[PDB]
Amino acid sequence: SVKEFLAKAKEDFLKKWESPAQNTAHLDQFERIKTLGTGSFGRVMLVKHKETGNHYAMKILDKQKVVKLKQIEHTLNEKRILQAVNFPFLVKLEFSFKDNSNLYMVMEYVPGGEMFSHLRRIGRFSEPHARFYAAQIVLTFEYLHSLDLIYRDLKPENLLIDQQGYIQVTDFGFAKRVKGRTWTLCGTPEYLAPEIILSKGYNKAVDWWALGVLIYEMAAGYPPFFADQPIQIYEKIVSGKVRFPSHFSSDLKDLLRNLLQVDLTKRFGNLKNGVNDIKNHKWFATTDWIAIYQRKVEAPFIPKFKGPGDTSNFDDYEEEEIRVSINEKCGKEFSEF
Amino acid sequence: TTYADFIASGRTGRRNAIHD
Ligand SMILES: O=C(c1cccc(I)c1)[C@H]1CNC[C@@H]1c1ccc2c(=O)[nH]cnc2c1
Repeated sequence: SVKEFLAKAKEDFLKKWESPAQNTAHLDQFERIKTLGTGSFGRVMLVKHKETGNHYAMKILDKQKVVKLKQIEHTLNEKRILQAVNFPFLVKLEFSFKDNSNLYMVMEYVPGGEMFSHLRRIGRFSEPHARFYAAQIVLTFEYLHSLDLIYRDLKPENLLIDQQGYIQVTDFGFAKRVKGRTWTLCGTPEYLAPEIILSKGYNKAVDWWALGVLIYEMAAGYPPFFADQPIQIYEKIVSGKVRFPSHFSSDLKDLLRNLLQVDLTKRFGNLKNGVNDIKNHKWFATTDWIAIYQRKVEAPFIPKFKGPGDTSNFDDYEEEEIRVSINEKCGKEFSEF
Repeated sequence: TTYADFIASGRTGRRNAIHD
């Protein structure tokens, strides 16, 4: 059955993939309000679309900084992929455009803030709470992988909580459409699969490992592999050892042993039954996947809010006036954007 | 405790991606 749902999804996706939307708005159509988060070559700002009054989250990338960091192709990937996908737990890309200086991607604003903030503040989630979120990541990866996409940057910092307390995955900077295998060393140290660190060549199995890290971090309050130095983190990841808090249920430990499996030939989500080995695990036995997909399950908590455009669930960041050069930068490099 | 060691580590803030 789900076989059928994905089939139809892929046709919709493929059409947009081959004929992407381009230049669907202009900077002056948006009122810029406040920075919601930052990256090495840009920022995301809360904006208000003037003609409709809708609030959006507008990612602003400096073309010159994208080039210096060798992220041209990754950025083209991000935008091409994001304009073609459609899933309840994936943030929507509403418009994209560019000007002399920047690339712009206007996405839905998710007012609940990052899972990261909530997790650090409360310490750790209960198992039911973690499970509810993990289920949404399982369904989202199921969708994304059926499209030959790898996500490649799962972590709490990249998951937003919506007004219903459900997850919205954002940050498709490393997403890629690949059949077979890829080699780029990218991701976030705590979340890297052993095969990335080992320069092995890798595939969608790395997303399932990262799901292992995420669930662990959500339930424990810290990740399974951490140190002051990335190199010491890498050594722990490839050591093939992991320890669980004593409050982890036996089912949770069993699940995580199978996700944080250093051996591709043994990792859940990478065997014959694919994602169904995860969906059918006892830890998920209480999970009604259809109810989750349909947003019929009561969330562990709803973010607090006061009036639209309220940002209390996001940290404050240093603000920086936008400047658009009188000269076009890196035209050819971003032609297709 | 493992939790105390995490909180006292340099990696409890937002984590940057690596690119290269
Ligand atoms: O601000 C961000 C960002 C900035 C520059 C480059 C990159 I990659 C991500 C992302 C980082 N992770 C979360 C943050 C963010 C914050 C809010 C939203 C949002 O409301 N809608 C969509 N995506 C978001 C991303």
